[PDB]
Amino acid sequence: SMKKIEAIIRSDKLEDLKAALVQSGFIKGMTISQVLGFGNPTLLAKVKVEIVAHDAAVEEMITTISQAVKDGKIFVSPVDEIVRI
Amino acid sequence: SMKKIEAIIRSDKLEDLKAALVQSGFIKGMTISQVLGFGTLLAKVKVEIVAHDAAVEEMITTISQAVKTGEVGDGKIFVSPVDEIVRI
Amino acid sequence: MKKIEAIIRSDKLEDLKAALVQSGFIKGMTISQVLGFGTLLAKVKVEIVAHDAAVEEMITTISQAVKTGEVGDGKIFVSPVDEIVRIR
Amino acid sequence: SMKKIEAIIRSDKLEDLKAALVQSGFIKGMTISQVLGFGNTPTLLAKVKVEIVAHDAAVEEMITTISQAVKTGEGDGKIFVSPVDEIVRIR
Amino acid sequence: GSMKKIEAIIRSDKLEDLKAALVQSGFIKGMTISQVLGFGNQPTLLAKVKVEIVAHDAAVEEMITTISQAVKTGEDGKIFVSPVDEIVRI
Amino acid sequence: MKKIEAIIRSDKLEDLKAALVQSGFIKGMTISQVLGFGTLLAKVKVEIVAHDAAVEEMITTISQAVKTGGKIFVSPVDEIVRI
Repeated sequence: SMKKIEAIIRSDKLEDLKAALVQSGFIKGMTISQVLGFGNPTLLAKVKVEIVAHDAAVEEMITTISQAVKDGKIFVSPVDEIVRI
Repeated sequence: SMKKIEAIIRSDKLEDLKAALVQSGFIKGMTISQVLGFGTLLAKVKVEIVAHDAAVEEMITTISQAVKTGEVGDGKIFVSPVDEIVRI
Repeated sequence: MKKIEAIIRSDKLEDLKAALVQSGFIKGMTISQVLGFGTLLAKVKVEIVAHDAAVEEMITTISQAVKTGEVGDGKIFVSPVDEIVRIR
Repeated sequence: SMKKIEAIIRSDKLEDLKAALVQSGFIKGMTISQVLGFGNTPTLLAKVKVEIVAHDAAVEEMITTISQAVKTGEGDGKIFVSPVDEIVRIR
Repeated sequence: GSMKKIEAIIRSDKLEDLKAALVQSGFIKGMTISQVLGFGNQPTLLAKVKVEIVAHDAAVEEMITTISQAVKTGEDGKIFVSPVDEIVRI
Repeated sequence: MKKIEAIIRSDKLEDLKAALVQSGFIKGMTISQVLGFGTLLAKVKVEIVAHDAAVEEMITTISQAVKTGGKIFVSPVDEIVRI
């Protein structure tokens, strides 16, 4: 089966994440945008990372994102189907 | 278990939402972006948060209260399953 | 209900809109611009919350409308929605 | 001479602005993006940013088209005119 | 009489500090912000904030001082000032 | 100094980036995505504040990288302060 992985990371770790995913060979699967979050309130500029991966690739992915970036969270959510167009 | 709550809202309701989420103590879990929608071209705000299943009803009602006007298109809230969350 | 997401070529934004206008499905769609990688790429991300019964036709529509000619247009994913609330 | 016309408008005015510029015959000159602004912890606003580059001659008529379409009031927005040294069209 | 546009590209992590410094100065209302991509050298990819404020010519130096102070670590980004011919309120 | 903004076809984003990488100007460049109209268009917008002596080169680099057979605005800058 497939899974959507999303990570909301500190903006300044964009490069390290990019580099980490280049190296693991999974950059092409990654979409990135920039979003607004909050602390304390306080205004935070975050980067949101989206990747749809194989169930089997999930654990490794979380590890590779976590190491690259270590503010942040990663959530995994189910996918019914993918159609590569 | 864990749920993702997403809303598409009137752009003009951003501060009311933000203030309600501050008051409710959930703000740090919320991220926002601005997206294009369609009536007709629309500039909307997309809201995202991940919450305990037990806090879902309180989040829904908090967003709706902060952002409704009497509907000529106030928006939509969707809840979706989350398998896992990792704090880095 | 389901969520339909697609990451498509930026150049295909109009052929998507028009295709979705005609099907009566445009109102459901939200669009954002995001970055992918192939190399740095500018893509469009589409998001639709749809009746389950409409999902095959929506996928078929998005595919014919965007079909790169050739290699790596992008991807359409479907994921579950527990509920949707229409805001007052 | 050429000018850049920028406007920060109410997000709910994007369609009405767009419609007026279709009518005007200028739409193709318009670029839009969505930006954050602030009101009076400050108030967080979600706004629409408008960029059009026009001939000096068309500037007054444009400020007017923009204002008409977008006013309510209490937003409504602001329009800035700035100079442009040159425009190069790529083909 | 004269108006200027003050634009700055800053490190993303300095968003709060700039916000707070502008609130204090009573200048925040004039500011729009958006998130952009920029580049560095090992090219590296950088998340940035683009700041945009239209100000009275006489407030320009203060504004530069304010942004500069709020966002420096050293180095950080840049600020640039350009002319505005007119401003109209809708 | 002058500000150069360029609104370009989205699918030319990489060609332009690597062109500026080569030229040694990449660090001055900011990119975003905007919407235009032709009809709804996803555009890429590029911003760079450049020395006046570099403007001709920049225009040439951008046009040559992006053209297929968009637009670039050059506008004045009163000053730049590096933070």
